[PDB]
Amino acid sequence: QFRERCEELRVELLSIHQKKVCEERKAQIAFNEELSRQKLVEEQMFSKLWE
Amino acid sequence: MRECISIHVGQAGVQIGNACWELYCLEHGIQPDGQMPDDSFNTFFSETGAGKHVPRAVFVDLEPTVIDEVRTGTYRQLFHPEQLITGKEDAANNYARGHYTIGKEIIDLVLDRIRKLADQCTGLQGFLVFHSFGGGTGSGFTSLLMERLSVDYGKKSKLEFSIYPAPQVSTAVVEPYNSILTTHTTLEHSDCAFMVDNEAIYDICRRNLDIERPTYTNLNRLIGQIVSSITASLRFDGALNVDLTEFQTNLVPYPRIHFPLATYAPVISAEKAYHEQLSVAEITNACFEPANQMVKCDPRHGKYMACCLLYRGDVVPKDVNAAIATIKTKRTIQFVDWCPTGFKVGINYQPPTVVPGGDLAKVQRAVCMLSNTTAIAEAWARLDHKFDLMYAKRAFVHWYVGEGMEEGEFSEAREDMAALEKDYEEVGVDS
Amino acid sequence: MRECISIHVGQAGVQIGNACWELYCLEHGIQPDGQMPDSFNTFFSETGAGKHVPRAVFVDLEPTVIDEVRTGTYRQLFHPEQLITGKEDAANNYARGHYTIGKEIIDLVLDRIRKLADQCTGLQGFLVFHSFGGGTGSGFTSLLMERLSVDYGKKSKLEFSIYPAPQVSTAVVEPYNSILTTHTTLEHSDCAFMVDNEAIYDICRRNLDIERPTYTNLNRLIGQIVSSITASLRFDGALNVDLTEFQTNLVPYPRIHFPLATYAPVISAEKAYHEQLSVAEITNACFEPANQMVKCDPRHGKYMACCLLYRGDVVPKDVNAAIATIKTKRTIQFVDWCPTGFKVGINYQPPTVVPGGDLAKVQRAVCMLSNTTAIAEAWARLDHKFDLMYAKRAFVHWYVGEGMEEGEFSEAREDMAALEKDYEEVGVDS
Amino acid sequence: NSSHYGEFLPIPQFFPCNYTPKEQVFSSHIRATGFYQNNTLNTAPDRTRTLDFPNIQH
Amino acid sequence: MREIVHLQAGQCGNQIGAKFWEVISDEHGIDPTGTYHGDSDLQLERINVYYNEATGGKYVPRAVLVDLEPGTMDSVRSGPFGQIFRPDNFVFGQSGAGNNWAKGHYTEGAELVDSVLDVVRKEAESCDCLQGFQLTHSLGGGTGSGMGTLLISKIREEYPDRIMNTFSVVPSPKVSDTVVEPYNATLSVHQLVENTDETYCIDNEALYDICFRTLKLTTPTYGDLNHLVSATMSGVTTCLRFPGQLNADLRKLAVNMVPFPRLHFFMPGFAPLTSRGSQQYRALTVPELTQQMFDAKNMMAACDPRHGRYLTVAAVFRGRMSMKEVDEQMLNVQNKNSSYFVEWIPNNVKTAVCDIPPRGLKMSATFIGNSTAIQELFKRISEQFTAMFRRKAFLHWYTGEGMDEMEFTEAESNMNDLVSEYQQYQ
Amino acid sequence: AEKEEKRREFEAGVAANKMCLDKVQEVLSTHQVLPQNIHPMR
Ligand SMILES: Nc1nc2c(ncn2[C@@H]2O[C@H](COP(=O)(O)OP(=O)(O)OP(=O)(O)O)[C@@H](O)[C@H]2O)c(=O)[nH]1
Ligand SMILES: Nc1nc2c(ncn2[C@@H]2O[C@H](COP(=O)(O)OP(=O)(O)OP(=O)(O)O)[C@@H](O)[C@H]2O)c(=O)[nH]1
Ligand SMILES: Nc1nc2c(ncn2[C@@H]2O[C@H](COP(=O)(O)OP(=O)(O)O)[C@@H](O)[C@H]2O)c(=O)[nH]1
Ligand SMILES: [Mg+2]
Ligand SMILES: [Mg+2]
Repeated sequence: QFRERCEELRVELLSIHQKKVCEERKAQIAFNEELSRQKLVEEQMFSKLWE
Repeated sequence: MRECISIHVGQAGVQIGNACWELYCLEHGIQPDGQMPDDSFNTFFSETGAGKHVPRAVFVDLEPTVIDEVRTGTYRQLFHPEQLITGKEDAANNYARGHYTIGKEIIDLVLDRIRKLADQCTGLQGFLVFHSFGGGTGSGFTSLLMERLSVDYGKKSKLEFSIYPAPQVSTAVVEPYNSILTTHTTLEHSDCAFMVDNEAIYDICRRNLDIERPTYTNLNRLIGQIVSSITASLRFDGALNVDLTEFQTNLVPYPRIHFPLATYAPVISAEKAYHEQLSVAEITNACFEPANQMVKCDPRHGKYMACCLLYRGDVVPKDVNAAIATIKTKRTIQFVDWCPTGFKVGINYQPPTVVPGGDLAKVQRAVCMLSNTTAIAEAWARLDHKFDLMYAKRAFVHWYVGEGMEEGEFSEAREDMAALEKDYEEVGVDS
Repeated sequence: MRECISIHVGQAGVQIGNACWELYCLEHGIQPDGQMPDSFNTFFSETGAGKHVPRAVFVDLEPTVIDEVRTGTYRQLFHPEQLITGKEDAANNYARGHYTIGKEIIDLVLDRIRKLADQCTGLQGFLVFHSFGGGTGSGFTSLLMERLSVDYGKKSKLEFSIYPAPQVSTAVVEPYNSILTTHTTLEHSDCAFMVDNEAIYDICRRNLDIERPTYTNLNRLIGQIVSSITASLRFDGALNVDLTEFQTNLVPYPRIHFPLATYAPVISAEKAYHEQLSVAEITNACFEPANQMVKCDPRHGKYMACCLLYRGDVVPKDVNAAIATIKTKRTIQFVDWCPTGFKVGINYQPPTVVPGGDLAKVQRAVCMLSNTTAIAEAWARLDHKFDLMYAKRAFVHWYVGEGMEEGEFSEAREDMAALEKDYEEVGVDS
Repeated sequence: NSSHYGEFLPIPQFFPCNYTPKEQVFSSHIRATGFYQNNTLNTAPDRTRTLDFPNIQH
Repeated sequence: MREIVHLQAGQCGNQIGAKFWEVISDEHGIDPTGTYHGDSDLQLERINVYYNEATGGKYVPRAVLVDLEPGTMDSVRSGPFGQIFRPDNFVFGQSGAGNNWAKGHYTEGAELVDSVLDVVRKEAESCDCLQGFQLTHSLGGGTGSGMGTLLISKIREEYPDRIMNTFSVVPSPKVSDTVVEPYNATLSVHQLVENTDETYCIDNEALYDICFRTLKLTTPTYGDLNHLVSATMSGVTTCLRFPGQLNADLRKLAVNMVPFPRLHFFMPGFAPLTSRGSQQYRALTVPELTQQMFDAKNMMAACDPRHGRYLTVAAVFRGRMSMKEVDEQMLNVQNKNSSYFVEWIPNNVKTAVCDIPPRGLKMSATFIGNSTAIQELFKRISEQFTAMFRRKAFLHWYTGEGMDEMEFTEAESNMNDLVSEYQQYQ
Repeated sequence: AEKEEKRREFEAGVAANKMCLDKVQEVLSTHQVLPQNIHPMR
């Protein structure tokens, strides 16, 4: 009940979620980069088949 | 306790449903096998003795090439094999074939499976039927589907998600014929029918999500977040919660007007969430932007009746009520005079999840919208003239006449649509 | 609490946008990636990650200028949705940027500045930078003024303008660009400023000991002027001045809103070694036509109003000492109808010099904005040039074809004819 | 194209920090077993609103 | 010797009562396990006002909680003090009203109230001399406002010679947290004017104003607002369970506050509330309590007393405090302010002093003041109900559930009666 | 005796404020989250 009664606690648990979300979206950026590399090697593949 | 049945009809129904069910397992910690690696799953899943969950979905279709990749995919073993209902030959873009000839062969099989999921439930909250107005199975077979549930099930909620044909981009020719005949059945045999257009989602996915080359993967990922917003008040606690029965009564002013408009916000990329601050007041201004609407109708021409709002994440009641005050002061946004208390507020706690391989970002706080404008008169008047243009010389009518229905159903459905447009003129006019 | 949204238009506007925002970074110590290692709140915005996005919107009609910003050192600091670029430019034409092409992107920016203004719980005033020479800086900037007046009523709109030069002009249809915008910026402009390139060329060759400058060494000099105007909005002083204050004590009539920009001292690091820099020695240098920043001489005219922006190790003791000596001299005149013509603003923080610029370690500085009757010297020269070209149908066929009728040239010339009579009856004694 | 809905196996990155369940086991028990029912006879003590059983003498 | 049975109606009733049972069990030194941990013998002298005995030296509250969604109910017990209730007291339906007053008054609530009145008669029988009941609800929803009026009429006809307290949260005009919000309020005040002994008017708009202006809370969620509401419920009925030099229990104010039987709508406000920064800069005296008790900042309703005439006034104090200075400051504000008080009722203010203060605090003060300015809450709600009902909006979700079309005209004419009956007292 | 009791009460209030701030710091330093509050994949 002390956590529910306090408010600076609520400020801190509001901030730590954003601090988590920063790392989550950074790893999402890395995932998107590796998907882009996969698409690139697919394009090189089909160029070789055309040749 | 709160329970709901999903009925995905047609190829548009199955492909939307696969996007919905991949995200629901992520929200509730379900492996593709169906077992866990806390009764939140009870709203969509049925619990067996072996610690397995089975979704309360019925995938019904008239062609096998849409449903077999469900039967042999990654999620081949979550679904019960008899939920996936397959017809023998498709309606082939015919409202008549799905209603009169082909749909009458498997409709008896569907209603038994609809019966076998509602007797398990201790109490039913609603239904969800997902359909498109383009094809025949999503229009014709869905038409007599409602009339069997309306007689059999008295006043149970049957929510609808519709893919209304885009105003200029369409894939078929008899597609305007399907939309006129299906509004006769969704008027008198539906509780609430949502409206989303395809062409709006392509424009949003290009400009906002920074995707030059979209596919139905990215479109159905956006649609599944809207139902996940609605169902989050069923499944997770909130400061104040809105049920399906709740906004069903508080959105529609008249029984003939049950076609809301959806809008999701924010719709931003993962490289730009690094940049923009995402707050409560910022996201609710993006709900009223005519650019970011999910229907190709401009609400600046029309006047708002009411707005249903659903906020999810790290949101407090003061920032919502402060930002509502900002919107009402401006002159560019109008409301009807006989509804001053226009808004309705929904607040939840659990933030939205991110799918693997998706295209959104990790969002701390988002917002949905289920608004009702008088701008949907323009989306019907252009479809009224297109259907009148084809039917004047009687093109493509011999296919529908020779399959079970006579000539005059178009003439009575046009007058119903012509009368339905005049309801919007009389309700919207200030007195 | 105070906030200031910047707007920059034109190829000059982007190049003056970057140099102004470069010293804005070193003044508050923000890294190029957007993070520190409450003064900045008037220019930067807040995010939960502690990232600071500038409150500016670059607008342009060519891709060759914005794309260098997009791949520069500050590629991650500027928001990608804030740098609005066109597809086809007006190409030195006021009419193309006003009637045909500029109407395409007037809708996007007016939505874009709404999103920053909705973030503004309190807005002091917009800043706009433009160049009269180019079509983007003259055509679309004219509708940038007109729609902004209706959209936001009495918010402050200050402009830094780039008037065409008297002798060395980059373009030939530049006089037609100058005339048709002054009529727009009469009734749709709060306050203005003028800087001519030779008046900056004459400083850097003579005072900064740089034999061969570039627009880099120019655009850093206007950055020292823009910093001191918004300095007291950012850092407190003995007595401060806002965007609203020095506007009010400079414009004696609504038709007269054309002061002159001036900065002092401007010296090399080798000439900072020798010369002492007192409060008196920098205020005397703002009066010289050699160190003035317009090719016009106030000695032919009269000062109707003055403003001063002191900066650094300055006290009101030496402020009042120098102002008394200024009023004793006879080579400086004041109008008989403004005896108390001065305003004084004092700031604490010294200006910050960029490493790799041209100035040096400086402790005291001043930026004067004195409104003179010597601007009417400049207009009499250019109205001669517009008359001498329009007398026999020169370069007019370009402007007519876009959709503006021919009569707007005679409207913007006889409006220019009345403004000369407006500025001369101020200069007669009672 | 239909494989794209489930190509990628779950990663603990792609999940929110907060998970607030809705537990209804005791409310389900109270729905299963009804909300009381009166078949008792009226057994109440007789009472007076000023005093209960005074002591009157003389 | 005088007991009150507690009622919490709907969701908004359930969060209010959950915080209310914590603030007085701390006041009585009672843990959520149920036993007694006290340092004064006077605390247990009067605890039977709200409690009942249990085997093992334990005390349980005299509350029953009515609801129409079990998700709201189970959130109460998972919180601070949920294990004190007997599980038989909880009662709830299966299908919600959906913010429909007619559905919660004819269709859904009419089956639950047979089960609720099975438990209300049990709690009312265990007392020896029942002082009355108490109700908490909100007039912006369906469960709290719809069935909450029907449970009033079921027990008022059964128990006529009692007292009946109701806490009504009148819906705020500016937030508009419901579309049918004027429909719910107008049909419910119709049942609060003819069927209720006592009713308070607390507005969620004013609860936002106090937490933003005075308390300076950065993020005041509904937990902190229920600290504001339940601090008034303790201070009003602190005279029933704590002895004082001058006491005034509930029926003493109920007789004195209402001049006429239709006029029992009041506006609370509380006085000692201050911000943590400014608490150390201000002393606590008797004038310090009454200078803030009568400020329009500390009113708990969206009405301004300066626009109207004070009909009758109450003020209930707390702490060890001198009542020359109480009656000195009370005559002073009546003599300076000669327009806002009625001329035909001299010596307007009623006064009580209680020895026991709230814990952690020197002195406290509560306010119950009936003014003419209540009618702006009533008249402006009537205008939005006429805007809806003239073009016949949203009535098909109420007319088709067994309710006629003349019921609204009965309620609107009765609501028009009260806004003019309050006018002729001005 | 009255004025000494007033001084004592002021000191007690100061001590209570210091104790509550210290408990706030402790409950920030140690935060405990239930496994049910943890997402099952997490
Ligand atoms: N928004 C959206 N619309 C879809 C999607 N898939 C199909 N559609 C719509 O479906 C219409 C064509 O129907 P089909 O996709 O063939 O499915 P159907 O409606 O059951 O028609 P049949 O195949 O003949 O049974 C198109 O006009 C689309 O508008 C989708 O993934 N997203
Ligand atoms: N004072 C100053 N003026 C500049 C600078 N750079 C460009 N200009 C002015 O810019 C004018 C030419 O127009 P540009 O800025 O090059 O291009 P623009 O304004 O976008 O116009 P368009 O090319 O037609 O789109 C010249 O007359 C110069 O006076 C600069 O660094 N300092
Ligand atoms: N004072 C107060 N009012 C609340 C709270 N929660 C909701 N409300 C109000 O209650 C109204 C909705 O009532 P509702 O919760 O639906 O009552 P129900 O129908 O009985 O569940 C809204 O207009 C809110 O203003 C709260 O915690 N405190
Ligand atoms: Mg098909
Ligand atoms: Mg250019």
